[PDB]
Amino acid sequence: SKFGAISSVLNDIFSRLDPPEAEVQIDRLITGRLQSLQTYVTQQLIRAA
Amino acid sequence: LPVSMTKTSVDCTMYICGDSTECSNLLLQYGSFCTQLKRALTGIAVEQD
Amino acid sequence: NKVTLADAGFIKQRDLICAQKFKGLTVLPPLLTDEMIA
Amino acid sequence: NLTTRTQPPAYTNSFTRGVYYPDKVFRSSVLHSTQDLFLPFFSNVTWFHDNPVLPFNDGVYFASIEKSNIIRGWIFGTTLDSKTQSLLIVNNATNVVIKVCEFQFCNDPFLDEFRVYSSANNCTFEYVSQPFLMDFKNLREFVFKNIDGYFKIYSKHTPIIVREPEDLPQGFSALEPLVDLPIGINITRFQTLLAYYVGYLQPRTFLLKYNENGTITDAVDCAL
Amino acid sequence: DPLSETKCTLKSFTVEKGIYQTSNFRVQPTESIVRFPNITNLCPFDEVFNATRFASVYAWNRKRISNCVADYSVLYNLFKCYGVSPTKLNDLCFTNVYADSFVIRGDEVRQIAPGQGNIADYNYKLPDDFTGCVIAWNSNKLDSKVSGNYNYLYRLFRKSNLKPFERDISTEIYQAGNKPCNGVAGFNCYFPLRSYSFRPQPYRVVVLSFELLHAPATVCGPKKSTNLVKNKCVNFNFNGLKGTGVLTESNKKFLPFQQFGRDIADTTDAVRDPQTLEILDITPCSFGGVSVITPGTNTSNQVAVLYQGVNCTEVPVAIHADQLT
Amino acid sequence: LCFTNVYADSFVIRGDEVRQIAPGQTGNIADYNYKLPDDFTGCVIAWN
Ligand SMILES: *[C@@H]1O[C@H](CO)[C@@H](O[C@@H]2O[C@H](CO)[C@@H](O)[C@H](O)[C@H]2NC(C)=O)[C@H](O)[C@H]1NC(C)=O
Ligand SMILES: *[C@@H]1O[C@H](CO)[C@@H](O)[C@H](O)[C@H]1NC(C)=O
Ligand SMILES: *[C@@H]1O[C@H](CO)[C@@H](O)[C@H](O)[C@H]1NC(C)=O
Repeated sequence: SKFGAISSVLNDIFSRLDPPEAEVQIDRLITGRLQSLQTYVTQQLIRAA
Repeated sequence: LPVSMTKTSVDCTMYICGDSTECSNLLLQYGSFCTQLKRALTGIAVEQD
Repeated sequence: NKVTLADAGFIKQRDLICAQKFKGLTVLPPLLTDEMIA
Repeated sequence: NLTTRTQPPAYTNSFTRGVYYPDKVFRSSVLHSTQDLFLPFFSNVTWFHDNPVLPFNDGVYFASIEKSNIIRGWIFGTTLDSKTQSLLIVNNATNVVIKVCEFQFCNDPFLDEFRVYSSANNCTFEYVSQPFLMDFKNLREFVFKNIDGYFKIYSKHTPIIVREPEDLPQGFSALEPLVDLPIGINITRFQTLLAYYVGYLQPRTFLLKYNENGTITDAVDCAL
Repeated sequence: DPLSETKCTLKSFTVEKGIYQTSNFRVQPTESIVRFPNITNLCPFDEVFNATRFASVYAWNRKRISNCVADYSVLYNLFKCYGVSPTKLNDLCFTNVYADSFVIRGDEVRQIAPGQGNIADYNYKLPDDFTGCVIAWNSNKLDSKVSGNYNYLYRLFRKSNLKPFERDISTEIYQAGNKPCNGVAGFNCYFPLRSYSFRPQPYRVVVLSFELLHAPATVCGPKKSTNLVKNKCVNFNFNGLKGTGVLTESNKKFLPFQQFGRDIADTTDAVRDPQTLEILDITPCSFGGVSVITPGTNTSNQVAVLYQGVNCTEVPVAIHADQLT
Repeated sequence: LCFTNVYADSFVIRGDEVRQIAPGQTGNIADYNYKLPDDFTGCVIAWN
């Protein structure tokens, strides 16, 4: 997924865009993948009870 | 009646980043998000035993 | 034989559903073996 | 030439046809969803037997059931004049040459040989290859679209034992891409260069099924 | 030692009796193998940027570049850039790159924009999914007199919105008023075709628009390829696709048009060689998780290391030469 | 605000390259003569 960015592959955003404008497009993916991991841990902690 | 559950471990850096990128230097600005999730997962892994 | 397990906890190496190991999602084996439970 | 005989559009049904490869990525033992411009399942297509000027609303599926090579190609372009690099297909049974030229059109075209026009101009694209054509019995399916920069072509050739009129054969067959022509024209109208089947493409979400070898075996139309 | 990493992960100096997950295990690559196509014929960029003269804005032209190796340090021989940054344009590969050029007013370099114009809405529309690089070139020294070149006209109003990459060569005047006209003037029925009024700064620009989701590459870059080594963790670079993994043989059944190969989920599992034309099987090299078994720092200092999920023939045998990472 | 040590560097560039010099940029001088830092806090001053 993209989370509102240009691509999902990090090796394209790193090898295409300009270093100081990558701290938003590769911040959206990081926050989305952190929220997905927190959601997965949350439903597993719920269903473990 | 169910008794146990499949114990899952999550590599935070290999999930958020892709293990071949400079994303790992940007994940250190968050610090303790990849440790709390694996701590809660280790808790489930010992709870199912 | 009626519970179709789909865990990814093994050592062995077309690919199965256990390609989630390559994304950082592994499966730990339980402490008690099924022979010990039996 | 003014060869004109007496001219009523007939209709038939597409028996789960019009599925191609939306990308060149190999998949195996997976079900993949694709939101692209496909042909809808069980749709009314215009079966002719005839050469009118049909529209080109963002994609036209084509088919042909013949034994000989009496069909020869197609012509595309929004204008019937000598402008905007109108596209042409031709065949001489030993090579499949395709031209993108700026000719003014004629009334009734035939290629059995530049008799489909009367003025050659400064051409744009030339391409000679042994694919793009293979030469009742023989099926010749085609899908043409001109989205996002260039011109897509998909095709597949299968034998037919089913009768000639009013019968598109049932079963699944995937259309493989031959060449992606980087032309970039704007098409509104088109006609053929003389079976006959024309169906129009719509944006629709599909659900493809890939086998162990990577061929599309079945598909699911998610809005039927 | 693993005891100190168990101390660092627990953030304490005394470690109790148990098993603790400290860190991970990853084998680092060795080679830096790049594989580019065979072509050596350069790109005719001097025909794109230089000619006898340029073309109009509505009578535009896009020059195609195919079967060429591009160069962008020679682009500054005689510049804001969208999408791909120009510092990584020297090592990327595509299928085709379009070079459309038009002429604009010196007060018109700001209006033309993918997501933002006045003359553009009716003479040249640019799509929203843009990737490409624009050239800012002044021509007040090149063209400033009472009549420089009469091959350039423009119109400022049309009947509706213009779709991207559309050209109208219709010899017909337009209107914006209430009464219909055909050739004759009157209540807002005058000519839309206006010639350029040169007086003492026309801007003559060249847009070099790139692509997305590339095919098997016809154009390439000047970077030279390297030989192919299998059966080890290699940092590869196949036509601009960066990654790291073991390039094992495929044993697959690729169709003759397919070059990409994927898993059940989104994973670059298989690729095709640009020169050997042999399909491969991308597999990441050996990794896993580490758990340290300590009996307690109040009893001893010996530790036991368990690499979770791996075979015992995948551990590094160079335990003394692990300082070079 | 208070800082550690202000650094003033003077150079003469063209009229087309006042924004071409940038953190992580290319061209004629941004990749071959000079480079603004990636974590550059501070400013540049360009005038006629
Ligand atoms: C690029 O050029 C090389 C050099 O000729 C091509 O490699 C040859 O490929 C054929 C079959 O494809 C082999 O029979 C030859 O032995 C190869 N030659 C060498 C020296 O290895 C390569 O195929 C070309 N690639 C493309 C895309 O045209
Ligand atoms: C580990 O590797 C050896 C040889 O490569 C093999 O014989 C053995 O079966 C492997 N271990 C497991 C658990 O499969
Ligand atoms: C896949 O290919 C093999 C041999 O090429 C063939 O035996 C098999 O039938 C094919 N699979 C299908 C579904 O046709």
